[PDB]
Amino acid sequence: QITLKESGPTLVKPTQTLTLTCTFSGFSLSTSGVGVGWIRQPPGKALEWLALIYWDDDKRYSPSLKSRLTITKDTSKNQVVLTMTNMDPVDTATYYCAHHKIERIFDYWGQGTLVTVSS
Amino acid sequence: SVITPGTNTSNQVAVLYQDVNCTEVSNVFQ
Amino acid sequence: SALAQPASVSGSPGQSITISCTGTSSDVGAYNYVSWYQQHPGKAPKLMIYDVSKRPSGVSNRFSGSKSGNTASLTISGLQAEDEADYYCSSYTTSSTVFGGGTKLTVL
Amino acid sequence: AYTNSFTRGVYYPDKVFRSSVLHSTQDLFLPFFSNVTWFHAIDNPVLPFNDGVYFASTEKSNIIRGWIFGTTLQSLLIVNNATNVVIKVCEFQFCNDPFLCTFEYVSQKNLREFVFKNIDGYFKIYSKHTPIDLPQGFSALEPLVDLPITRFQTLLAAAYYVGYLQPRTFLLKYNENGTITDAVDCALDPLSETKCTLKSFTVEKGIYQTSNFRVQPTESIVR
Amino acid sequence: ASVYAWNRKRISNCVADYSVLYNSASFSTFKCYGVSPTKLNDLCFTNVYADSFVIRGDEVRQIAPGQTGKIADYNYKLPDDFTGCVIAWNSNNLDSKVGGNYNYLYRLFRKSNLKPFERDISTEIYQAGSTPCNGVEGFNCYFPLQSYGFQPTNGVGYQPYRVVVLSFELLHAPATVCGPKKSTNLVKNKCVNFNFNGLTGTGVLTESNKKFLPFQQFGRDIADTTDAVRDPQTLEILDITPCSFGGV
Ligand SMILES: *[C@@H]1O[C@H](CO)[C@@H](O)[C@H](O)[C@H]1NC(C)=O
Ligand SMILES: *[C@@H]1O[C@H](CO)[C@@H](O)[C@H](O)[C@H]1NC(C)=O
Ligand SMILES: *[C@@H]1O[C@H](CO)[C@@H](O)[C@H](O)[C@H]1NC(C)=O
Ligand SMILES: *[C@@H]1O[C@H](CO)[C@@H](O)[C@H](O)[C@H]1NC(C)=O
Ligand SMILES: *[C@@H]1O[C@H](CO)[C@@H](O)[C@H](O)[C@H]1NC(C)=O
Repeated sequence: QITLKESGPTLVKPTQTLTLTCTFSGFSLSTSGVGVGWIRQPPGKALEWLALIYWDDDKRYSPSLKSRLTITKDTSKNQVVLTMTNMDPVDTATYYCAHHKIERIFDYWGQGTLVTVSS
Repeated sequence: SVITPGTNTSNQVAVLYQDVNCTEVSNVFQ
Repeated sequence: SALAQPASVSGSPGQSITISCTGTSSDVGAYNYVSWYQQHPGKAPKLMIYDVSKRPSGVSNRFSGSKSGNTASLTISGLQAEDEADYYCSSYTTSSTVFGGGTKLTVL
Repeated sequence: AYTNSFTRGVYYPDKVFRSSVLHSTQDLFLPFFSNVTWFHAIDNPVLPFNDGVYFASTEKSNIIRGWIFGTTLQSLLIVNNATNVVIKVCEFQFCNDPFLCTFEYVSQKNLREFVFKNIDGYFKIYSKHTPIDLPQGFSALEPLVDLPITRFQTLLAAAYYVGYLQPRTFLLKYNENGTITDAVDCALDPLSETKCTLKSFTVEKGIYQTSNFRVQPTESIVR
Repeated sequence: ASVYAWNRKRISNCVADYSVLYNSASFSTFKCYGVSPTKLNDLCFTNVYADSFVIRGDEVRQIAPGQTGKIADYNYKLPDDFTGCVIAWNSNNLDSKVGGNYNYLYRLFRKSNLKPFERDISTEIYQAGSTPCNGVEGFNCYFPLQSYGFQPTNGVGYQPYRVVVLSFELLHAPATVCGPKKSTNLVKNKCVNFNFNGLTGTGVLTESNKKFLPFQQFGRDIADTTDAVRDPQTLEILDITPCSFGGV
């Protein structure tokens, strides 16, 4: 069925750059009007949208964090690889990758992955 | 307007500009 | 967030409940595609309303909604304890996609 | 070199059948007695295409193998072939002295005559083959293709004629069998103008109004 | 395509069924000129041009005969004698992006209005009244194509509408497209109705000696009324006589 799955090291020291690969199935990211984006949720606060990539190699990022966010994909591997430099301890939060359409602003959501910034 | 001897009499032809001076647009008669 | 919500609301079984959502005119405009997500603690949010009152496949038929101007509104008919979860409104903004402050429902 | 075109270059303008009738049409046509330009192969330069072309050649060897069209030599090509004729479109490039992407196509003492008319995105072709200077006489090129898409060149001791179409009004006489038996180019001369004004190939002795005329304004001024 | 450099397709040699369109009605707007969308299902055509592009939802107003405005003036004119149909629908669900969908483009200005049905792919700087800037942007020297930048937080009139305009012609050529209607035997004597490739009339059909040349689909009287047709299935020239008719 259509699914998404976050992956990558959940513990990263603040000097390093976190890298996360979201793997999906049941669709091709090359499909017109389809996109995949990322959402994170620190404990007890609201959710924040990070980045979105469209089928046409088109990239978007939250301007408040666009400098740090960098997103990448490999359609041949059905994978979206996100990266963001210079982790602040406060960045410690749950991270989600999700399927996107304009009409279904985030239809299906992956299981999500914990992310931790400390020693 | 075209003056004709009748076609099978000859293809010779003459032409009349009914309301103009000459010198505006050969053998010519005003 | 540009989208705000009540931190909590209360209802009782068989009564209707409403969670309001407030946009920010300067970057919501038509305030279209305003969705609502249920989120039980420790679970991924599940889309349940995409356009106002419009429900994606696998609809839990009790869930419903509406909008009025800059105010969106989720509506659930015949409350049950299973409804007790976080609820987040979300809508596009020209700068970015954004989520509401969430609402901690209590289903008395 | 040059030759007078005489009455050649009529073609069926739009083949709604008519017979034993006089009918008038207006289109791109080769003017009667136009100044057909005569070439010899003994180079074969590019010519402008303008509004369209009359082409004819009498080489018995079939040495005229085809044509190429459009600027930069996107383009259209048309070449005869072994038991065949072919067409294609690309931005081809080939050498300026040739001798033997979209819409490939294939199909099948004689004077061979052709008209290439490019109208409404359709590259109409009309033709006739007739036994043989351009031989003074009259016949109509029949339609042959209408495939759709500015300068052109022939594809190769042999000689051919080129003339350019212009807008003209014609009266056509259809024989009892619906062949065009004669035509008049209404622009040619006052007698032709009279013939068209009267819709007849022969005119009785008399005077006839051919048209109005006016001195067109030479200039425009503002206070 | 962008409405700049709009696409064209030579739809032909096929059986249409516009009822699938007219009755689907999923698209927001559908308009026709020179035919009704119903009667349309029962005609044949020499050729069909389907063109399509994306424009602002308000700009659909300009995609009609004789309109004026930057879209009609510099992107897609329509001849006053146009025949065909325009369809459009809100396609925000597919064409918007969270940050503007700058894939689509439109020429904002041009030295003159376009031809009534022409396409213009050039991208030179639109020169200023100033001395030419030779590819330098400046005073009135502008890059000619602006982007709509479609995004979802956008008014319905400004939401992206993708558009298809169908256009077609009725030349002397045989039809190459026709509706789904069946066809009969030819009752070649009685006074009857006929509908040959859409040519509609009444008469006594009969055989003919007219000896049409192969390109001749029709023959006409000296009155320019239709007088014979090739039966498109038999390829045979049939004469048409008007039915028995007079004063009593
Ligand atoms: C016109 O032709 C007929 C037949 O050739 C001839 O008899 C007649 O004399 C000609 N017209 C005149 C005015 O002579
Ligand atoms: C024709 O024009 C000339 C000069 O242009 C003039 O001398 C003469 O009188 C004019 N004749 C008539 C009849 O207008
Ligand atoms: C034919 O054209 C040439 C130039 O192209 C010109 O010199 C010649 O006089 C023309 N002949 C006639 C009969 O007009
Ligand atoms: C018409 O065709 C028949 C048969 O080909 C021929 O005998 C007759 O002479 C033709 N008539 C004309 C005017 O072409
Ligand atoms: C249509 O073509 C088919 C296949 O050649 C033939 O069997 C049939 O008789 C044709 N029908 C008509 C109406 O011409």
